Amino acid sequence: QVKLQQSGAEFVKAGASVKLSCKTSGYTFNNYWIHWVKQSPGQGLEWIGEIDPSDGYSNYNQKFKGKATLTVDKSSSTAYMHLNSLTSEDSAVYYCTSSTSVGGSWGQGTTVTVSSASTKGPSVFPLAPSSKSTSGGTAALGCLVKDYFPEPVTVSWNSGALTSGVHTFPAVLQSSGLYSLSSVVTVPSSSLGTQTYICNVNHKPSNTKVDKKVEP
Amino acid sequence: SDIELTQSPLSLPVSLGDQASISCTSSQSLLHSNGDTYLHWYLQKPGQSPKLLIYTLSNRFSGVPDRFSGSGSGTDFTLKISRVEAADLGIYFCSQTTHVPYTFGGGTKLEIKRADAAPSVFIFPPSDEQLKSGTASVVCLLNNFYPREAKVQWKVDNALQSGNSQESVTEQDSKDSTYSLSSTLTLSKADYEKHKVYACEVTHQGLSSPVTKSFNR
Repeated sequence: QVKLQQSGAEFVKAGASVKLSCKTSGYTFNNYWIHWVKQSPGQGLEWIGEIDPSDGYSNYNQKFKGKATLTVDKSSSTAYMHLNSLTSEDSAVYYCTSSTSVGGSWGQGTTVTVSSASTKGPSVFPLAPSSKSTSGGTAALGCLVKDYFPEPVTVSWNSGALTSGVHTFPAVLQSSGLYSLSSVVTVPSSSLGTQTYICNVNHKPSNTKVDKKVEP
Repeated sequence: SDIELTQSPLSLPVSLGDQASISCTSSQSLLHSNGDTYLHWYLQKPGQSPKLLIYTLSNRFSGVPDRFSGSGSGTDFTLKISRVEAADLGIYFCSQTTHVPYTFGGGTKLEIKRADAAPSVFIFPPSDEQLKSGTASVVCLLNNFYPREAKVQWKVDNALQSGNSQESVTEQDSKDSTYSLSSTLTLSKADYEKHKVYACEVTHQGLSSPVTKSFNR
């Protein structure tokens, strides 16, 4: 069973370096080449380079030469990629891949977030229902979860009990370097003030849990 | 320079059980000196890594369903899915490993087709709680629409707002195959207090003409 097991998420400052790793098993490590691939919103999928573990020979995409360095540790059957002089352009998911010959499976990916920001819990603001949020017999309400770092935050509604019509949107990165996200739900218009609505917000990186009631 | 792979279409709506066909063309021949053509097809599901379906043009990767087939002529390539299932939904990528540097196409999204659904549009003024703190976020919600394409335009006392809003969109809904979208307009408390009419104008294929939702503070 070929398994490629990548290291965990990285959060580093511009100018820093990171060493990502990819532990392999279920094939003869020394007989097949390892590749690394970048996936970013800005550039899609990009091949970084390849390394032959047998003699350590490596070959790069000229776009990443001296940005990225490939090595292996044969005792552990682990591949590594060192990334240096990081910029926000390097914030991406990085995959490690095996040869098509051993199945050409890809690791899970490792997310690298390059940022000056420090850990910060969100403020939670209501998005109250009104006439402005009522299309006939359905009303929308929600929570604005603002100014946190890093991702992620979780949001449930009424302590897991409300899930129908919930939309928790992807976070956006604000020009301040902090994230912001909305979670909304549509409900029967007639339920308002009879049924209470609470958004349960959790931001584990800062240990910030908030239950926020949302009413007209 | 580097080999460019161009995929078509960008987005492919299908109904479950339809046949799907996706195209990839190369700016150079992908025939290697060894006689092989190193053009490969991958499927990436949301939050997952790319998975290899077809390698070297037409070789079905061991354990990939028979309904995936690869074809093509040295520079024009095609992936066919004979009976589309829910497991097949996501982004399909072609890639080439004939010539260094290896390169990828831009992806084709295979999504569920449904009837046009106009968005339900809702606008939320900033909360008094937030105003105390010193910022004003105005949120416009476009709920349960299809197709994905939607234009949101913010107006503050008829001043078209540009560069001071951010949008976010959900993945296609499991049940109803719709999208939802939130757009946040960020102002200072000071600026927010200077104006009266906040308007979110929504342009969508499913609407007669663009709808506007506003409030006056």
